[PDB]
Amino acid sequence: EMAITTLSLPKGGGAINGMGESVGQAGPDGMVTFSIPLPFSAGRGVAPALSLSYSSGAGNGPFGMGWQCSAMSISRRTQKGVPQYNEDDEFLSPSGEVMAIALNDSGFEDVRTANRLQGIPLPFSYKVTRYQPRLIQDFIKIEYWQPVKQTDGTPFWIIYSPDGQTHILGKNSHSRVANAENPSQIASWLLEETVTPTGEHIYYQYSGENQVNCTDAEIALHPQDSAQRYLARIDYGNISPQASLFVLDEELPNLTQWLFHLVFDYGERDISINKIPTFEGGTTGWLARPDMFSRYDFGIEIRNRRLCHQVLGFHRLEALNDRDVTDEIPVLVNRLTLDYDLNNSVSTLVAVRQVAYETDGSPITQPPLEFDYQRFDTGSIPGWQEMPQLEAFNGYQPYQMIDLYGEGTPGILYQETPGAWWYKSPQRQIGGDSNAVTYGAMKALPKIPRLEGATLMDINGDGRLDWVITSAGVRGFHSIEWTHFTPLNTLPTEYFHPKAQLADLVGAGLSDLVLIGPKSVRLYANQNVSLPVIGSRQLVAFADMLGSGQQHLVEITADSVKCWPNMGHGRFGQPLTLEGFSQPQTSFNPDRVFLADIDGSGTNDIIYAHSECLEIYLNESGNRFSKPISLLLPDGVNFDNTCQLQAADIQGLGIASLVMTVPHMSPTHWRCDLALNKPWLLNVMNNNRGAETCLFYRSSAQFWLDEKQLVEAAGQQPECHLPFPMHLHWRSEIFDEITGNRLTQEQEYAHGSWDGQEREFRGFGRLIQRDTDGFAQGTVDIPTHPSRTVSWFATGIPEIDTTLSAEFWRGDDQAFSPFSPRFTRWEDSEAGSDVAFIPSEHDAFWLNRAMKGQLLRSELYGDDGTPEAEIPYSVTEMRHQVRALPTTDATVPSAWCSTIETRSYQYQRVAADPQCSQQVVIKADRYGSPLLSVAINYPRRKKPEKSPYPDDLPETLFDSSYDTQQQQLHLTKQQQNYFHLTNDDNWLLGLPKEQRNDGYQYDQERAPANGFTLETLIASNSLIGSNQPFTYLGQSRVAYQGGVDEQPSLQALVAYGETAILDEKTLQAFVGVLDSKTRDELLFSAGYQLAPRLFRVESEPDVWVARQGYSEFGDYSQFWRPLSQRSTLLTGKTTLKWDKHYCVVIETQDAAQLVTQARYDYRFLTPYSLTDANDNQHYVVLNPFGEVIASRFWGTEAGKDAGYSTPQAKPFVVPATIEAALALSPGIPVAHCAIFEPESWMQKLTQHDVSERMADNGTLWNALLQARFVTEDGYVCALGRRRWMARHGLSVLMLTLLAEIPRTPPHSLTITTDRYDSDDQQQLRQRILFSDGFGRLLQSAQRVEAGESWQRSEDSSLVVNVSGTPALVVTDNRWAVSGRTEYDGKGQGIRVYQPYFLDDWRYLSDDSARTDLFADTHIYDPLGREYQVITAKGYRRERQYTPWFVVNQDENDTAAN
Amino acid sequence: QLFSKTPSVTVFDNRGLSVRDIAYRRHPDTPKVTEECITYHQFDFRGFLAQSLDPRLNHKEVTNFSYLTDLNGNIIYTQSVDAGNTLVLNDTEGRSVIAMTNISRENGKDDLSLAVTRTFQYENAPLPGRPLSVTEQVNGENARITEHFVYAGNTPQEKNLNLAGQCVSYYDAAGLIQTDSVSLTGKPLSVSRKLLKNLDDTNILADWQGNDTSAWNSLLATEIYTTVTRTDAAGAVLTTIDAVGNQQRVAFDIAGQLSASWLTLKGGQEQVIIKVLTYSAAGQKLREEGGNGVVTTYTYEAETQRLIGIKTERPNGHAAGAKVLQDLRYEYDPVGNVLSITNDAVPENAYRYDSLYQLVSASGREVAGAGQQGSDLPSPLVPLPSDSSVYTNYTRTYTYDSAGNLMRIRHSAPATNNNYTLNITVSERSNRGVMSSLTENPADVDALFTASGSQKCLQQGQSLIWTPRGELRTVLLVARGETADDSESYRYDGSSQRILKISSQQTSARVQRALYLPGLEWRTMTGAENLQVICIGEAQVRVLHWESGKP
Ligand SMILES: [K+]
Ligand SMILES: [K+]
Ligand SMILES: [K+]
Repeated sequence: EMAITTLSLPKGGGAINGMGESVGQAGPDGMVTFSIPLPFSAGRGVAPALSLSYSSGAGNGPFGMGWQCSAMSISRRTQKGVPQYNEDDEFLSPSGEVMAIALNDSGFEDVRTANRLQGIPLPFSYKVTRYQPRLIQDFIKIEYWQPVKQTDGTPFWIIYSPDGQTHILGKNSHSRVANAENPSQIASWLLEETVTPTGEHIYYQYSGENQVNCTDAEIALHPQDSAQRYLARIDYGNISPQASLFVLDEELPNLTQWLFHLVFDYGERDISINKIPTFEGGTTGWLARPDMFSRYDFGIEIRNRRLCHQVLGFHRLEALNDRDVTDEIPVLVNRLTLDYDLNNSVSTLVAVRQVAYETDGSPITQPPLEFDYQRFDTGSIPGWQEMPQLEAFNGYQPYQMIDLYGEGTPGILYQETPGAWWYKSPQRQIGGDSNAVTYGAMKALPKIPRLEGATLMDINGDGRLDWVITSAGVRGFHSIEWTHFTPLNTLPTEYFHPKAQLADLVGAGLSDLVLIGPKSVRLYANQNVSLPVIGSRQLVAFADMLGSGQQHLVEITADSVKCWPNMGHGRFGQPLTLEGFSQPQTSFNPDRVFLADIDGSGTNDIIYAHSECLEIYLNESGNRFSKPISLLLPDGVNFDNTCQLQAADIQGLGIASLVMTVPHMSPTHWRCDLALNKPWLLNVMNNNRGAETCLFYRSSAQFWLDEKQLVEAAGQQPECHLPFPMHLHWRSEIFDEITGNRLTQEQEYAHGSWDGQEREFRGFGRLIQRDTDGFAQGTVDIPTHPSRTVSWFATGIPEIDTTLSAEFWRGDDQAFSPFSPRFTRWEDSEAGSDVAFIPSEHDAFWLNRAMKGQLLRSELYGDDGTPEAEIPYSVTEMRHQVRALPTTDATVPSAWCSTIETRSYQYQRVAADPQCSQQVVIKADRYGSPLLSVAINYPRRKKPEKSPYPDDLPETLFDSSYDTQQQQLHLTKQQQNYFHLTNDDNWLLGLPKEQRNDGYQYDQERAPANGFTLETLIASNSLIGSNQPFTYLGQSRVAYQGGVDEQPSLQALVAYGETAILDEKTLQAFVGVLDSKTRDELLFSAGYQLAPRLFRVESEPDVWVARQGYSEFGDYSQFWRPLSQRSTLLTGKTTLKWDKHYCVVIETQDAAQLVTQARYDYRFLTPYSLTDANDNQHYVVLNPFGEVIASRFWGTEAGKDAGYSTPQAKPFVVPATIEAALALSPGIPVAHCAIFEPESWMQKLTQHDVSERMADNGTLWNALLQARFVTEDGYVCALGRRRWMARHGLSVLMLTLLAEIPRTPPHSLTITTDRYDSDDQQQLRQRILFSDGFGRLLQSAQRVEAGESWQRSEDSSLVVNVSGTPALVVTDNRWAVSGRTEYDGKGQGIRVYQPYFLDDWRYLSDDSARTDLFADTHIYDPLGREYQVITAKGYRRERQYTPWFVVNQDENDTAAN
Repeated sequence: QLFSKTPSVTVFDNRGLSVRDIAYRRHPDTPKVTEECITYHQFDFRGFLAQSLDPRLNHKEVTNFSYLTDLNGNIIYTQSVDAGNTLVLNDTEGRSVIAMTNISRENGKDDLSLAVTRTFQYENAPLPGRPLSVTEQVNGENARITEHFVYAGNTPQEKNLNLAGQCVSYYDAAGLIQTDSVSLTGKPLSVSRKLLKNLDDTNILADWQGNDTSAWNSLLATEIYTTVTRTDAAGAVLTTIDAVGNQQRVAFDIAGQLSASWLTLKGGQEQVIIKVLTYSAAGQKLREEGGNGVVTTYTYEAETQRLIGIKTERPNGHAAGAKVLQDLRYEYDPVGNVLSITNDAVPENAYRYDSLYQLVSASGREVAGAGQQGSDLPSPLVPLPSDSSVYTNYTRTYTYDSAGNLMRIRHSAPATNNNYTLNITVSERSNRGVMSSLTENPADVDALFTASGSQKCLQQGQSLIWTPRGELRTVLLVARGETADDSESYRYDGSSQRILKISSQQTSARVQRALYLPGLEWRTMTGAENLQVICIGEAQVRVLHWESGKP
């Protein structure tokens, strides 16, 4: 139903939340995601909808490790070969999907020539080519626009969004990432302009990387530095309405023609909250991050030096208020500050915070949203420990710790005879720690061939030669075989067929290759500028010294570390120097150099072994090395040339540990694990409002060892399809700092899928999740038991997917057989249809791939130790269809995946009598819109001889629970069509047109034994076929205007909606009461009218319909805004009058000439003033966050003026503190006033107090402020405090001080006046609303008259006598506390407290409340349904859910007994 | 103990619809017998409710309710065994446009001989379609326009009184309500009632024909009954001046709860009605002291907020002496049924319920020997008893059927032998029931009601006449053929609230009139007493002011 615009003042205030930030739901990819919507205005409604988002799988960028805040973009493919900027290059969709040139409807390559666009003539001609991604999600239209004449200009992209929006990417050079040496070689087109059918625009301005604030050494090292782009400013709320993109005009509109700006600061401004940011930047220039990094995916260098420190909102208030725009400076509305833990290796985003400003310039702040990460700590490096897993080895027996089979964890490779190679797979050690690794029984390597000094070999096998074998040789006068095994991925791709610099490097070929770490290989030879010579006292190797994701070339001597960037295709770039590494030329031995990523930064570090020491030089983002970490060998060990040492990820964590074997020393085998967790991963969030989430990762490799143990114990054969470690979201601990309650969410992963053919991660086939409550009470008073959800997802690999259904719960023998994937081909001449087919093997690869990540099944259990615990509450399963779509690529079909079937069983843990429903999409159009769908309700199963329900019930309930209505098979058919505007160059799909529903009811006997599928439903003998009798349920139609007839234009203006109310069957309700003429004139009088029945068959009679929702709209110059509204034609119109730039409506006039007028605060575009139909004034004051902090009203009564004094007549200053506001005296000219305290959970600390306690004259204060232990306005940050403590500790004096300092939950004070300020009887009512860290209402305190209450201590507990009895006192500071609720992790009210009196508005501790206050406890099941209530008195209410009935027992029912 | 295995159960079909309500009835006298009471609900092809049947009637193949709806589930036609058949329809704006009621059947078809058809008329375009009028037409008779609305305009005069867009004139069955003034807070500050002329004659009926208020005002009696209100900033009523000029005043505490009240009779000085009133943390009245020095203290159960104590007393130091006037103590079962009541001043009322929490036994005291309970009050015991032997204990037993119809009240007062049984005869095809003195045959019960289900005979010689809206019009107490009858008639406003009551008894004629107005009862007695009853609270405290005939 259409909404009628009603002008009202912001009627709210009280609750306190954040920016709507959230952690992502755990998925089959195993990654931790977080998301923060940008807290800035939507303007007229068309705005950038950006989120600052984190992913545990993401790399570094302009927002710190793992974060990103970017818009759509199109880049060249890099993941399957380095682009060369020729015609063999490929392009990715904004979704990251590979595109191909699309086919048209005529069956040809979709190419066109163009000189006009959106009615705008182009300066020259363009070749426009339609591209189509391999996977279709949103049916977007993608065009590549290349000038026919290459020198006429640069190419760009257009993306037509199905919502009718048009997006242009990379039209000008700021929105293009291109080769620093050749601007024509474009790697990426960034979103530059968006236009909507309303003529509303969004422009995206970028800034190019430069040399500002760079050291000379950095400049010398990276001259090719201009490629990267940074989002700089977003302009929206365009003053001029224009349907065509502004970039097509001769000149872009002046900056003054945008009402709204979003500015991105990269350090050029002062970060202090005390300095108000201006719209103008400079001249200080953006700061240079310490961890500068390059990427080389596109065969060009991209240098990254910039971090975003502030995001800023600006409005043109003069323009919006239609005041004099001359010399207007836009004013700051909201300010988002970003704190980073700056680091030479990896900088981490540790805080985001809202700050806004009062008219007096004072900062008003929100509590900071803090993050912290797993970090490498040199002080918490585990020491050496013996490695008993090698006990069987003598101490001279050589071995290699390598992942031979590709399980993500290395095993033991050795030579036993010699000549014979054997391998021991990594396995879960039994009994030990959960991640303890032992090694299984030996297994013979395949016959090792050995020829051109180095040969390939397949081991796993796979049929892929994944292994390069070489042999050491040969000196001196020694006859001799001992070989070396090297994973092919440690070598440049073009190793065996070298071109360019690689060919200049290898010559005839390398003599030998020796692993010196997990992915680093030392080179041995035969005997532009300026490659090293292989074969002095030097080391040349392949290692990622740049953290960029390629095997680069590295040279290490006693005094130098040089790295040549692998640019792809054999090409290597100019040498980079990495200072920091030095060894005396008299003792330096290349053999003692190991290259491995120790700190998980992505860079390979240096480990040099001395006789008594190992020095570890951490690679600082590929720029230099840290000062060395000294690792002392175990006492007694002197490392020499007879000893063995290797750097290997023996934990399967993507970080290298050390395995050392020293003969003539017992024990002989040793380990040093330098970390137990992968660093730089987000692991803590805290909003400083009382909510903290702690994260926990576990490697895919450990998970694989567990899975393999279970598989081997089950007689089956283990097959790993994930060859490397991935860090998976393993555990979330959601902690409520106020109640002390927690919620644990635990994830287990199985069936890991990585595709070797396309080198692509497919995801996990099975994901299990447990949810467990953890109460601070620590009793059993709330007896919840963990919930368990087992989910199965398609990996897109048949060899994996085909094994999943066997794991499904099979405890219901009557359950319908599993769904199978359906493959179709599309036949749109001219309505279209899917035709099922069996694809060829080659096609099957891609069509199967299309099912990536799709949910196949889900089962919900309660692990409560009950006998029925192994029976799920509910089961849900899905059937997917992949429509194969041909492109110009003959070998790769494009595809669209959809869920065609969904079936749900409600068992309620009773396997024999579930309910079952099934929804089926039968037909979809060419754009994925459902044409024909059906909802199915299955009959109840046949009654058994005995009840499967407890004998606790009445003995008759089982029989009496059966009702004939449970036996009728129901099928509800739903037809619908759409309007698709695809003509010319517009693209608007899925417009609501017509819909009709019909009912089908059958007897249980007609219900198929195996249930329905799509095939059953399109069958000629279908239960919903054209032959079958049916009950018309109704219909719906949308009619548009302006507009051919009632068809939509691009603006999609609805004229009215029309729904059916009566047909010939329902009209029978009038039969014995009114005759046909009277009935018809009644219906006609009541606004109903006759309209054709939709999707009409066999002369179906017209139906009585109701038309509602009539609007009249303006033209393009008024941005097509509604000008009049009315519900039906039975009533008159309400008229809308908009402001100058059509942002908000400023006046309404209804059908009785009543006029309402509004005036807006344009920093929020919400009204602050309202004149009503009786010329009365209503007024609010808004704080810099748009919250009402004062309100009043006035006008006339009986001619005389009344009641509150105007703001002009008596201004009111809202007290800055609650203590002051509570102490206000009568005679205030406001009806309400409010004080918001969202930061009260952060302890308050002053410069004065800290300096007085430390007597250091501000030293500790200044340092704590600098590190953001505390904010500038004196709030202690939780995570900043913990980080500070972890790095520097904290004086006991500060601990004492902080212990003196109280916390209080986020709260608001609302004062409500009793009378107008002219009345001396006026009272100030006081109400304080509490919120928790989750935005939930904690409690409400109302100031009441003086009297008896309990007494609250300073420590927030109840004042009790020695025995434990709470003191009862009489006070004039008494409050009535209502709605006090103790929540669990899911926001469910576990304890609802009776109201109580207290001598303070402050939050009484949960300890004291649970101990001394009366509450009803509520116990919820895994479905979040209340099933038990324990009253304060101790009686119980229970509710039992069964599929066919719900059982309710009250206090009397359960009291016995 | 009587409640073991007596849950409440809801039984579903395969489309989430509640097709059965199952209860379990167990009487404490026969705790081995458990009756499974099943209420049935049948849903149609469109998923909407079509039939509902109680446990009793279902066994006798009679349907309590039948419904016929539109394509969206909105009920158009209804068949009720209790309320008879009805037809309603709303418009596309969601507004009611027609309601046909009082329909029966017999010959198979629906009997419209006494059907009442009420229709609703609204402002036509280009007006906002506000309510215009309400028309009421009984079958075979002429249509009367029973309601009419008039709305104020945009004039400065109307805005200054805050009347723009407000229904300023409401013509109902009793006459006219005018809204004179509205507060800044949207509250009425001045309303005025005018009565239709000659409401004493029961045959005169409102009929606002046309669109001319001049012609209507001529039909109104001359007196204007104006109630004036003054509200605070939060829209709460502070002062009230009734139609005769008495003022009620209230004051609220810091939490906005009623804290004090006063009365100023016309020409008099302000006096205290409620001096101080305190509240529990849950906002329930705790201690209430009135102007008579009397104090009521409310005691609540901490776990449940249940009222377990009501103590009205003259406190220590009272001019008339300290005395507990009433001390009610309540004992509840875990579910909250009143199991017992005590009063301090030994007397005790005990209560027993079935598993459905229906009252099956009640002990108490009465002035014995009273006689068999009827419509009459007992003769008042004057003066106040000094001895309690003047009371005797009774025990009543209650007997219900499967559909909750109270069939039997067995009164047992052994000591004074005041024993009797009140029987209610229930129809076998409906819930219609009357006392056995009217009929003992279930098959004759339904004839004693209208098609709407309104009772036509109160007692043996006493008949009941009803308005088309189903409001009680006339109680014929003593019929004398032609044409002098002891009777009592009633009048209602548009909201069906009683505005006028007229009792007549033959002696020339004793006529007792009762005019109900805001905070006021104006009662005259002729055959002359002129009494104005000030009602204070909302009704708690009442003040009797005679203008004439003070006894
Ligand atoms: K590193
Ligand atoms: K019960
Ligand atoms: K006014």
